[PDB]
Amino acid sequence: TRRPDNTAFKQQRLPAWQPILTAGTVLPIFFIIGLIFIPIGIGIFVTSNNIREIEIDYTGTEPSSPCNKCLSPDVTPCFCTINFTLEKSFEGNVFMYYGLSNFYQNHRRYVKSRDDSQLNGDSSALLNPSKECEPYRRNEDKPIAPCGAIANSMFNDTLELFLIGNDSYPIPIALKKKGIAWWTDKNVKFRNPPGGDNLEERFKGTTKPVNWLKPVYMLDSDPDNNGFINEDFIVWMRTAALPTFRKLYRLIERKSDLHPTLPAGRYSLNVTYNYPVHYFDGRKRMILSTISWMGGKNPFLGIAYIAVGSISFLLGVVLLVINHKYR
Amino acid sequence: QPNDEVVPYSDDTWQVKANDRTFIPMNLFEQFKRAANLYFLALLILQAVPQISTLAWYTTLVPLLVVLGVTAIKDLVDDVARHKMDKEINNRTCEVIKDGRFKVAKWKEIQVGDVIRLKKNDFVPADILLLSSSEPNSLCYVETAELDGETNLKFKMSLEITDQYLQREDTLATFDGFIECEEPNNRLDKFTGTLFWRNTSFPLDADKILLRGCVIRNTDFCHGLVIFAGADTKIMKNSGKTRFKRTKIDYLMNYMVYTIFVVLILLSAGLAIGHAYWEAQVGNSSWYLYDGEDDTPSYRGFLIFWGYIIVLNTMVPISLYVSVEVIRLGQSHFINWDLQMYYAEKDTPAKARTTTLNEQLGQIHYIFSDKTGTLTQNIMTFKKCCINGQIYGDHRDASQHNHNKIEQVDFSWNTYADGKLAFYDHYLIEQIQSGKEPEVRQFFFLLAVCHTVMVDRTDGQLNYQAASPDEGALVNAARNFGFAFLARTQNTITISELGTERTYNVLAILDFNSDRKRMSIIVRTPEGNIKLYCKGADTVIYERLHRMNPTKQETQDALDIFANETLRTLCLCYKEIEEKEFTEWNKKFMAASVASTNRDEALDKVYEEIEKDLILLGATAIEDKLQDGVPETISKLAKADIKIWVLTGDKKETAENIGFACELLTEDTTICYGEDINSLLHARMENQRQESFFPPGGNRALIITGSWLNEILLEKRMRTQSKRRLEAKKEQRQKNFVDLACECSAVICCRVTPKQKAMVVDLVKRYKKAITLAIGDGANDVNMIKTAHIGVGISGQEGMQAVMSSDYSFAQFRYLQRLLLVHGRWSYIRMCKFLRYFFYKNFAFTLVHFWYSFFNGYSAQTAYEDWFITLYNVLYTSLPVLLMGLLDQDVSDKLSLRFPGLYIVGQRDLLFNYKRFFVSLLHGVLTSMILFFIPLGAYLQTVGQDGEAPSDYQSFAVTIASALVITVNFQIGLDTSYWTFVNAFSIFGSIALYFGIMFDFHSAGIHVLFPSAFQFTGTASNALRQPYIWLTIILTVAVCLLPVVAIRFLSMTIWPSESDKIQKHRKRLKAEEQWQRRQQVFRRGVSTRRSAYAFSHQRGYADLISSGRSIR
Ligand SMILES: *[C@@H]1O[C@H](CO)[C@@H](O[C@@H]2O[C@H](CO)[C@@H](O[C@@H]3O[C@H](CO)[C@@H](O)[C@H](O)[C@@H]3O)[C@H](O)[C@H]2NC(C)=O)[C@H](O)[C@H]1NC(C)=O
Ligand SMILES: CC(C)CCC[C@@H](C)[C@H]1CC[C@H]2[C@@H]3CC=C4C[C@@H](OC(=O)CCC(=O)O)CC[C@]4(C)[C@H]3CC[C@]12C
Ligand SMILES: CC(C)CCC[C@@H](C)[C@H]1CC[C@H]2[C@@H]3CC=C4C[C@@H](OC(=O)CCC(=O)O)CC[C@]4(C)[C@H]3CC[C@]12C
Ligand SMILES: CC(C)CCC[C@@H](C)[C@H]1CC[C@H]2[C@@H]3CC=C4C[C@@H](OC(=O)CCC(=O)O)CC[C@]4(C)[C@H]3CC[C@]12C
Ligand SMILES: CC(C)CCC[C@@H](C)[C@H]1CC[C@H]2[C@@H]3CC=C4C[C@@H](OC(=O)CCC(=O)O)CC[C@]4(C)[C@H]3CC[C@]12C
Ligand SMILES: *[C@@H]1O[C@H](CO)[C@@H](O)[C@H](O)[C@H]1NC(C)=O
Ligand SMILES: *[C@@H]1O[C@H](CO)[C@@H](O)[C@H](O)[C@H]1NC(C)=O
Ligand code: BEF
Ligand SMILES: [Mg+2]
Repeated sequence: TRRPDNTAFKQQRLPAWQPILTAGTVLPIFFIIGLIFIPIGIGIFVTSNNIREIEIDYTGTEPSSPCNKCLSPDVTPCFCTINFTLEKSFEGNVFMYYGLSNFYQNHRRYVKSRDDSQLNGDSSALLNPSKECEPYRRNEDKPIAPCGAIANSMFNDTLELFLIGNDSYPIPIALKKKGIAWWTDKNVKFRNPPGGDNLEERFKGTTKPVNWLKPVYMLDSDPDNNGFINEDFIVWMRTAALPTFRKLYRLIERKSDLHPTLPAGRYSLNVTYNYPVHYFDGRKRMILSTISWMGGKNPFLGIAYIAVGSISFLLGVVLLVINHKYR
Repeated sequence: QPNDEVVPYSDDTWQVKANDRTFIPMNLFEQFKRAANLYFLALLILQAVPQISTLAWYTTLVPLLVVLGVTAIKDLVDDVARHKMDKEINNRTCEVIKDGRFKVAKWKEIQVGDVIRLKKNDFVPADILLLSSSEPNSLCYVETAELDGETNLKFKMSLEITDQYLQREDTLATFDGFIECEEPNNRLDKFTGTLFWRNTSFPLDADKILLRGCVIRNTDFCHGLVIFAGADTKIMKNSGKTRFKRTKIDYLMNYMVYTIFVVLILLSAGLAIGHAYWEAQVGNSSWYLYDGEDDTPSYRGFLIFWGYIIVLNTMVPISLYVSVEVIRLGQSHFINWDLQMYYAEKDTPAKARTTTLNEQLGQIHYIFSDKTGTLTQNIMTFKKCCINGQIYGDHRDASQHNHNKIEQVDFSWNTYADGKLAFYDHYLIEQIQSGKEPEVRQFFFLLAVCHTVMVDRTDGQLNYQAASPDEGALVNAARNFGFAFLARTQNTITISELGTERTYNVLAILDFNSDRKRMSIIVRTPEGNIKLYCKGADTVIYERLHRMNPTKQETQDALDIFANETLRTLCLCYKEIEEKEFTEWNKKFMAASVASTNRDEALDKVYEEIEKDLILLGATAIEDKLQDGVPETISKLAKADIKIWVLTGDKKETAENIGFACELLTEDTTICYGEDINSLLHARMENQRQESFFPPGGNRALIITGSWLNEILLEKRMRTQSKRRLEAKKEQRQKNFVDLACECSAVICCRVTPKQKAMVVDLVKRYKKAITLAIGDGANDVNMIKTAHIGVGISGQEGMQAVMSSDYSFAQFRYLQRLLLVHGRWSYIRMCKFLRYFFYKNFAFTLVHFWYSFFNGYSAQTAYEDWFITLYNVLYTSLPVLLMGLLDQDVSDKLSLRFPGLYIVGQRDLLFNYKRFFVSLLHGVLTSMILFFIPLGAYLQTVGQDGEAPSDYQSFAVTIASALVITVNFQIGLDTSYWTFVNAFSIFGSIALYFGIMFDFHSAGIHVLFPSAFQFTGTASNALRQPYIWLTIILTVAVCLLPVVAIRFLSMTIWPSESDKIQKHRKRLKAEEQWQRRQQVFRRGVSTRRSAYAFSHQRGYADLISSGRSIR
């Protein structure tokens, strides 16, 4: 038994601040929030309105469309063609996406059907894949190189664009198939199996996924864009978050000439229908969009910011009135 | 029938021969008792199964191991502290005969049947059969202020056989005697037995047995034989059974956890039917969701019921109990370190020896307090007097009053005087010195003659050994005023009057007993005159006054004033006896002094016969000192709506006097004794054979003796019917008494045994559903310290009986101001804030999975990273709430003692009901709703759609996690009202730690080491650099936080609480008038309105002195 130490902490006296929510301390934050949210909402809405985007739905589910014949494709190669128009020419880089609707890529039974060890370029995992991708682990007697339900359910559809010029002869449009995936994904997350120089001998003793028409070898002729580093494969493997999603497909680079990248006029879409989604009321779309210097076309954020700013201002006014009436 | 002078022990063979004598159980206890740990282990077992697992095995262990480690560490620290307290408070020793001669030995090395020796002021270790003592006839005086609240000294005597043969250790060592006595029991007044020695049998009696709580005084040494020991002692059998104490909030928390269990079960079942239907409709058509398992939709729903249970397990907290325990430990250590609760004189800091009963200090409804040693210092002094109708003792100088600021009279003129008596009155000194008024000296001569104290002059210092505090005080006052009682013998007294030593000749001593209420003495002066001097209660002396007494009215006024000042009053008288009358009365007295068959009644009648015509002298006032700041504490705790009851084992006069001196009772209060309460209860029972017993506007108090308490509570086959009807009647009577008692301003219980104190506390607890506190010292207060919700022991003294079983132990009654109005109130507020925020932030984190279920086929897919779920409850939202629960204050302590009315906030369960729980749950539900649905709306459209487009599952997860963390760590800041630097540091550092750890997990190196564990590689770097993501996060945080601010401001502005009002005007508060005693209540109309008589003494000492037993 002795005298306790006299210290700020022990004696329950530590230097501190006492923030009483005085009526002159809460109204300012309401008004500041309103005045800073309204202009941001206006700017975002204005930027979103000034973006030219065209979405073409080519699922062919409803009749009287020039792709319904591919809902019962007796012959494997089924070709459709969609005619559309661009009233106002685009400018700058243009992005081409393929989008799927009512496609649950966030299902738990589907998200886990993956082997990140095999996709990392591991000799031990290349054979004897992980047990998580059990339904598509081995085909008959050999491992499946991209095991899992994620790899098998991969977009099997080729899309091409043509411009109807004044000569009545379709003009092809070059589409870049590189630089459409995260740098880390292509350079760190995904890598080919180690050893050798020819991809043929690298995947020795491993078959193709049961659904893939051709093995991992012939995904691309370039030796820097085939294997597990294929960008059309990386883009798909990055599972979406909601039933409806858009995955980047191609980049159309702005021509060095002053002419628009996609001059206004008439265009034809050449789609090789191979991916079936009509069984479960899914839909397939092709989206052409232009680049923004603030993100992209997001009207929701602008409208929400406008509404929240207005509500904050109104709340500030009402709270001021109540404070005056009960002062 | 009921007696007001005896405690009712009744209404509540042993053979003795002389000299013929660490981690596994804590883990098991926490697992079994705490259902949460078993629940988490079951979740682990479920996660083991692969067919149902939806989360990795890391999730439930990584936090659970931390919980186990923290709990084990706290348990080890508590065990160490308890073992310390026990070791460093159990240091007591005594002399024992275990070898050829006496040896020192601790109280634990005592065996029934081993002789021992005790010294002055040495607590008795166990029940003893007194065998010998240094005093003549082997007498021994014992103070039992802790066995019962009696401040006078009792006397014990031993057998004549053991007195004349066991005077030396030589015979004690060879002592060999048999004893056969009753088995151990809880009856402290009687003891029946027999001692066989020297081939002869001798009966025993209570007057030969010293109990454990007794303290030996006025006796150099005392040799005895241990009869009982350990828990068999008569005072240890009066200790109730220790019980496990749980706060009122613990049961609320248990009901809360059960409700969360039910809610989780319902949500899991609903989502299970949802998934079953989805699989039936859309699951089979989806050709990409093929798993090769032939499971029907119903089987899938049943299987995923457990998956959703696992996913939503986090709804029930995993770190709730560790946080609560740390909070309570910190608050208890704050109580220990308190410097205002530190008694410098005895050097006794406060102590919180139980670290689990903290918030309950903020919910007290009743306090039950001992009187002797708790509300008093066991010190009383002679304050004022009245002589010939003149009141002496008030401040004065010289012979006429001049000013209040007067010095202290010097007693240099006296020879025996010392500094014990502090008297500020000069007129008395001049009156005595001059001698112009002989009755002034006669007054003090009476004070120095009528006593029955003893005098010891071993060192020539003239020490006074008094068996009654009142007699000691009066004799000291007389000695300081020149009349010193020097020596006594069988037939003489040798008082020295103003330096002249006159040896009188005592002729008779007329003894004191509770019924007689007075003492007297007949003595012959040296000249030859015979005079009788008496002193006693005013009531019994004003019926025997001679016809002629001019000073009667003036002395009556003086007595009224003394009673008004809360002092113990006695009246003094004398008379002259003629030779013939004296000889006749002496013949009759000697006739009545030999008849031992009915000696008491004959002596009483002889005493009555002589005290007929008495001449008054005046009155004396003795103040019984209270502990400093007792009335102030009582008034403050009364302003906080806390009712103080006094449960004392002391006589009725002392209890009433202290009640008046503590301001508990006043002139307005009407006092009801046992008989009035019994009559009221009988009338109410007859009426019933609700309405208030008294009019609401009145003021009343209760003074109930122990015997009357038993009488009014009825505590003084067809058999089953009789038992049930009797029990029902007893229950009705107890409820009626409780209702009547709780309707009155104050209640005082006197002459009550420890079992009765426990009975009253239990009755209040049961029939009023009130939180009770018990404060006291000694051994008789242990039972009510173990029965009440909170028990406090007054430490600092040599008696450490009540402190052993207490919960909190400080040294003075005053500190109760800070235990309740600062520590308890703050603890309650902090615990309520902690619980509210904790449930809010735990519910706001798990409902995101429920909301997401609608957009993933109800497939139990987590919306967070596999490792965020692990560390959320440990790293990101753990420190700030603990810090707010340890360092939060609404108003300063100096401003919380000044406004006791704040206490009621915790007294009615307002800060956390069972309704605030559902409000917090709704808040969490809305917060999760916003946190999920704003990012969802942002992600449906474009979100930075280019080559580096974070619009996938992982970007969604990191966005929601960031918004959640920011929102929660800003809500915690909104809650806090005491923004210490550490509070802000933790609030702003939890988020920084989250970001750092996230960027660490989303790193190339850790992925390279092992990629299976981490799948979110590179998501943070490529997802938090987009302006749209940050705008989404800011919008979510703003939407989550603005309505809370608006609602808080509106509630404060329209319905402000007491703390709000105090804080708003805190700057202008300067008026603080210290509590002052109500100076004057003098009135006219009644000659006497209360008899303030009070005397503490026991019959028998006059018998000892008249004979040679007490003379050495
Ligand atoms: C991918 O492209 C292919 C064709 O370009 C289509 O998917 C799958 O194509 C294979 C044939 O290459 C179909 O094989 C099936 O094999 C079993 C026996 O191995 C047989 O019993 C079946 O009747 C069928 O022949 C496979 O069914 C087919 N997947 C379907 C129809 O869902 C499709 O265009 C694209 N699909 C995917 C998932 O990438
Ligand atoms: C700040 C606190 C006190 C109020 C928080 C309420 C807001 C979260 C609510 C109020 C108005 C709501 C908005 C009302 C209207 C819309 C338009 C709606 O968009 C449409 O469907 C219309 C078509 C189009 O997007 O162009 C998207 C939801 C949104 C932004 C709502 C988002 C949520 C808002 C901002
Ligand atoms: C106990 C109280 C607190 C309710 C809490 C649980 C609810 C969230 C559960 C109970 C019943 C469940 C519903 C049971 C059945 C269905 C059918 C289910 O199947 C479909 O209609 C969608 C399939 C399709 O889109 O074709 C959709 C979810 C739903 C409404 C469930 C949604 C979640 C509900 C409302
Ligand atoms: C707090 C007050 C002011 C607003 C209370 C309104 C809520 C009850 C509303 C607001 C958002 C609504 C939710 C908006 C979206 C959905 C998804 C909806 O399911 C679908 O639309 C189909 C899912 C699929 O595509 O499979 C089920 C109802 C639910 C949960 C709604 C439940 C009712 C909610 C929570
Ligand atoms: C003041 C606060 C405490 C009250 C609660 C506010 C809610 C009513 C707000 C918060 C989030 C809002 C949701 C935010 C996002 C959406 C998605 C939005 O859908 C779309 O943007 C796409 C519409 C389409 O293309 O079909 C529909 C409104 C909704 C459900 C909003 C409904 C209103 C919500 C639930
Ligand atoms: C598009 O227009 C050309 C013009 O000749 C026509 O041949 C072709 O069939 C059209 N394709 C459609 C409508 O899908
Ligand atoms: C592109 O469309 C034209 C339309 O005539 C035709 O060559 C074919 O359908 C498509 N190309 C290929 C290679 O099939
Ligand atoms: F110490 Be109490 F007066 F029993
Ligand atoms: Mg006591």
